[PDB]
Formats: sequence, structure tokens, C-alpha cells
Amino acid sequence: HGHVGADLAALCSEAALQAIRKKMDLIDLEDETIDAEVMNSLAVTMDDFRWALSQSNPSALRETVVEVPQVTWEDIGGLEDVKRELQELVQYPVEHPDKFLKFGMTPSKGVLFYGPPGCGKTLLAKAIANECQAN
Amino acid sequence: EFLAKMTNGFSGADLTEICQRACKLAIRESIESEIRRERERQTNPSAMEVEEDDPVPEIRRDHFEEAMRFARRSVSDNDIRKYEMFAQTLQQSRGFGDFRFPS
Amino acid sequence: EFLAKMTNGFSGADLTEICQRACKLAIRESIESEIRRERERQTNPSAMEVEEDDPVPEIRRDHFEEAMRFARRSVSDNDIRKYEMFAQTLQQSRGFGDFRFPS
Repeated sequence: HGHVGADLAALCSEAALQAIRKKMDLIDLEDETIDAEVMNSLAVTMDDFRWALSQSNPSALRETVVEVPQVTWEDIGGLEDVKRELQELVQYPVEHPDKFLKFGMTPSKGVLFYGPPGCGKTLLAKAIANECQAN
Repeated sequence: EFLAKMTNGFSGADLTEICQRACKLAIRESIESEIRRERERQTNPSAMEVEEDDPVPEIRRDHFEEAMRFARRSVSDNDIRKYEMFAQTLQQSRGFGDFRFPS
Repeated sequence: EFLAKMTNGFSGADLTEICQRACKLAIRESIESEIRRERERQTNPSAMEVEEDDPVPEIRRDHFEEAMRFARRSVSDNDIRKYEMFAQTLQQSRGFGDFRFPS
């Protein structure tokens, strides 16, 4: 998370260099000119990638990120009234914008949750964003 | 008019809310009525409603009869007395009262 | 389900902690089981476990039975009443109640 395309190019080059560097047993000092064996018979494995991700590459990202969430409605069951209310306040002004125009009811612009700390507030707020395919 | 003299102490910003709550309560049923009509089991071309049935063409009576149940007056009696008392802080044409010019 | 109806007043952020405390209590034993297996006295090739024995392949039952002992509800009863009282500060469809349109 936070990597950009150039950072991922750097990740690929460093993982390939780590796969070279583990093969110094054949890439020796006695063979200054490297034979054509390891030039085409070296494949990178997964822990090299995990090393290159872990040991290096700080991400150059600190600002916000826009995306669709991947949490689902059954991730937090129950609260059918709240689900019905959020469907009425989010889904219907975007899925059916003409019926809101038949008799002129304007949509509302926001709710205010309140409750005890840590009862899945953000995990409830992302669910309707995922369901509407909304950022 | 029957809705007029029932709401007695309601502010002007409170009864403008129930004519959107009734619209929301009718838009819910007009969305819901379209769910079963497309989710007809064995949706066959036989006996098909070629005309739009329009179950909720307009806001009916029981929408207001149900939307009224969530009504609440915003201003109390204790704060309208604050404005009555400030109206009394203006002297309000009080004092000597009627007098007449001599003849 | 037996773990569901036992935890009654637990917030959503408290029972998400015990499914990491149980993981920590099983990772401790899975680290510890590998200590004696490499620290076998006279570690000979005779009767060697060529297969991985895997003593803790998954979280067993007594890990949750022991991790539950450190559970604690975060929210009290005195502060959920604060939200019940704020819910009562909203007038909550109270007043006149049911009325009907004339016929």
C-alpha cells in the first residue's frame, strides 16, 4: 500500500538483484567473465519478494486514497432498520433519480451516527459504499 | 384544513418536515411496488400488464396519517415566554395612557 | 454460538481482541513446542521424526477457554444510559400520538 509504479519497478529490480546476490556461490571471483549458465537459469522466488518488500522500499504516500471498499453487508449482521434507512438515504437517490423527480422530493445530504466507542462505525459506513459501488 | 387546526404549537420549520417525510414514506412504497412486479414468479408474456399500473401515482391519505406519527414541536413553552418577556422589556405603550387635548 | 450468547454486554471492539489473544496464546505454545524438538537430548538419527509433527496446526479449544479469562467489557452501564438519555432528548415520536382523518 502506498507504492507507485516507479516504486514497483524498483521493487522488481531489487528482488532480481537479491536473487542474483544469493547466487554468489556460482558467480565467483575466480570466474570474472560469467558463463552463460546463471544468465538464463535463475528464477526469483517468493521470499525474495518478501525480503525486498520488507527490508527496503519506504512508500512515498501520505495523503488520502479514493477507492471502493470490499466489506460486505453480512460482515455485520443485524441492524435491519439501519440498513433500510441507509438504503433509503443512499441507494434510492442514485439508483432511481427519476422517481425523486416525479414529486419533487429533494434528497438529504448526510446522516450523523452516534453510539458507544467501537461498535463498528467505520465498518458500517464502508458497507453502503461497497454496496452502491461508490467511492 | 383538518391538518391545519390539529397542529397547534408547531413552528414553521416543523410542518415543512412532514411534507417531506410523507414524500419519503410514499417513495419507499413506490420503490417497493416495483420490486415485486419485476420479481414475478414465472414471468410469462401471458396476462402481462402492458399498461403501467402506477400503484402510487400520487401521495395518498394514509401516508400523511402515518408520517404524522413522528411529528415533534421544536419550540417549547419555556422559550416562547422568553420572547414574551423581551416584548415586555419594551415598555409597550404603557404609562399614562389616554389623554385629550383641551377645548 | 456458545461463545455468542455467553458474551452479553461486550462491545464490538472487545471481542475482536480475544480472537487475537487466543492467537497469541497459541503462537506461544507453537513456538515453545519447537524448542524441545530441536533441544532433544542425544539428538540421534535413530527414531527421527522425518514428518513434521505439527503439534499446533490450528487454534484448539482450550486456547479460547484460557484466553476468555482475560476478557473485560469496556462500556459500563452508566454510559450506555447516556446514549439512552440523549435518545430521549430527541422527542421520539411522542405527543398526540394516533389520530385519524375524518370520513
